[PDB]
Amino acid sequence: SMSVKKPKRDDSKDLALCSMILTEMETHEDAWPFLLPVNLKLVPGYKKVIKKPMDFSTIREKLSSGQYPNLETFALDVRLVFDNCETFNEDDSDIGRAGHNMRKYFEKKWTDTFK
Repeated sequence: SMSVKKPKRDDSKDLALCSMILTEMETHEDAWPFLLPVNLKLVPGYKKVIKKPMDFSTIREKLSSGQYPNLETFALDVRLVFDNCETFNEDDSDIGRAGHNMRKYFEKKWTDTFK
Protein backbone atom coordinates (compact mmCIF):
# COMPACT_ATOMS: atom_id res chain seq x y z
CA SER A 1 0.00 0.00 0.00
CA MET A 2 1.25 3.63 0.34
CA SER A 3 4.89 3.72 1.61
CA VAL A 4 4.71 -0.12 2.09
CA LYS A 5 6.48 -2.18 -0.54
CA LYS A 6 7.64 -5.74 -0.92
CA PRO A 7 11.38 -6.03 -1.59
CA LYS A 8 12.28 -4.83 -5.19
CA ARG A 9 12.70 -7.82 -7.61
CA ASP A 10 15.47 -7.09 -10.11
CA ASP A 11 13.67 -6.67 -13.44
CA SER A 12 16.61 -5.01 -15.28
CA LYS A 13 17.41 -8.13 -17.34
CA ASP A 14 13.77 -9.05 -18.21
CA LEU A 15 13.94 -7.40 -21.66
CA ALA A 16 17.04 -9.31 -22.70
CA LEU A 17 15.80 -12.54 -21.23
CA CYS A 18 12.33 -12.33 -23.00
CA SER A 19 14.29 -11.64 -26.23
CA MET A 20 16.32 -14.78 -25.72
CA ILE A 21 13.29 -16.89 -25.06
CA LEU A 22 11.63 -15.44 -28.17
CA THR A 23 14.74 -16.26 -30.23
CA GLU A 24 14.52 -19.83 -29.06
CA MET A 25 10.81 -19.94 -30.02
CA GLU A 26 11.63 -18.41 -33.42
CA THR A 27 14.22 -21.03 -34.20
CA HIS A 28 12.27 -24.12 -33.03
CA GLU A 29 11.44 -26.39 -35.97
CA ASP A 30 7.71 -26.33 -35.15
CA ALA A 31 7.55 -22.48 -35.09
CA TRP A 32 6.51 -22.24 -38.80
CA PRO A 33 2.77 -21.77 -38.18
CA PHE A 34 3.55 -18.88 -35.81
CA LEU A 35 6.35 -16.87 -37.43
CA LEU A 36 4.14 -14.44 -39.36
CA PRO A 37 0.65 -13.06 -39.03
CA VAL A 38 -2.13 -15.33 -40.44
CA ASN A 39 -3.06 -13.90 -43.83
CA LEU A 40 -6.58 -12.61 -43.16
CA LYS A 41 -7.36 -12.25 -46.86
CA LEU A 42 -6.40 -15.84 -47.60
CA VAL A 43 -7.68 -17.77 -44.61
CA PRO A 44 -11.44 -18.00 -44.47
CA GLY A 45 -12.94 -17.54 -41.04
CA TYR A 46 -9.77 -16.21 -39.29
CA LYS A 47 -10.66 -12.57 -39.20
CA LYS A 48 -14.13 -13.08 -37.74
CA VAL A 49 -13.28 -15.84 -35.36
CA ILE A 50 -9.91 -14.78 -33.83
CA LYS A 51 -10.56 -11.49 -32.20
CA LYS A 52 -6.87 -10.83 -31.34
CA PRO A 53 -4.40 -12.33 -33.81
CA MET A 54 -0.85 -12.72 -32.53
CA ASP A 55 2.35 -14.18 -33.97
CA PHE A 56 6.08 -14.25 -33.15
CA SER A 57 7.05 -11.44 -35.59
CA THR A 58 4.45 -9.11 -34.05
CA ILE A 59 5.69 -10.03 -30.56
CA ARG A 60 9.25 -9.32 -31.70
CA GLU A 61 8.27 -5.88 -33.04
CA LYS A 62 6.34 -5.03 -29.85
CA LEU A 63 9.31 -6.19 -27.73
CA SER A 64 11.88 -4.20 -29.72
CA SER A 65 9.83 -1.00 -29.52
CA GLY A 66 9.01 -0.96 -25.78
CA GLN A 67 5.43 -1.93 -26.11
CA TYR A 68 5.58 -4.56 -23.30
CA PRO A 69 5.30 -2.82 -19.93
CA ASN A 70 6.46 -5.88 -18.05
CA LEU A 71 7.33 -9.57 -18.49
CA GLU A 72 3.69 -10.67 -17.79
CA THR A 73 2.29 -8.75 -20.75
CA PHE A 74 4.96 -10.49 -22.87
CA ALA A 75 3.84 -13.99 -21.66
CA LEU A 76 0.20 -13.06 -22.32
CA ASP A 77 0.94 -12.42 -26.03
CA VAL A 78 3.00 -15.63 -26.40
CA ARG A 79 0.13 -17.63 -24.78
CA LEU A 80 -2.35 -15.80 -27.05
CA VAL A 81 -0.48 -17.25 -30.06
CA PHE A 82 -1.20 -20.78 -28.74
CA ASP A 83 -4.72 -20.10 -27.55
CA ASN A 84 -5.54 -18.76 -30.99
CA CYS A 85 -3.98 -21.81 -32.56
CA GLU A 86 -6.16 -24.13 -30.42
CA THR A 87 -9.25 -22.10 -31.21
CA PHE A 88 -8.80 -22.60 -34.98
CA ASN A 89 -6.99 -25.89 -35.46
CA GLU A 90 -7.88 -29.45 -34.64
CA ASP A 91 -5.55 -31.07 -32.01
CA ASP A 92 -4.93 -33.87 -34.52
CA SER A 93 -3.40 -31.70 -37.30
CA ASP A 94 0.18 -30.66 -37.91
CA ILE A 95 -0.51 -27.08 -36.83
CA GLY A 96 -2.62 -28.21 -33.85
CA ARG A 97 0.30 -30.41 -32.66
CA ALA A 98 2.80 -27.60 -33.38
CA GLY A 99 0.90 -25.37 -31.05
CA HIS A 100 0.83 -27.83 -28.20
CA ASN A 101 4.52 -28.51 -28.59
CA MET A 102 5.46 -24.80 -28.72
CA ARG A 103 3.36 -23.98 -25.71
CA LYS A 104 5.14 -26.69 -23.66
CA TYR A 105 8.48 -25.50 -24.87
CA PHE A 106 7.63 -21.90 -23.92
CA GLU A 107 6.26 -22.70 -20.47
CA LYS A 108 9.39 -24.63 -19.49
CA LYS A 109 11.70 -21.83 -20.59
CA TRP A 110 9.50 -19.37 -18.80
CA THR A 111 9.61 -21.31 -15.48
CA ASP A 112 13.35 -22.00 -15.73
CA THR A 113 14.22 -18.43 -16.60
CA PHE A 114 12.00 -16.57 -14.05
CA LYS A 115 10.33 -18.96 -11.42
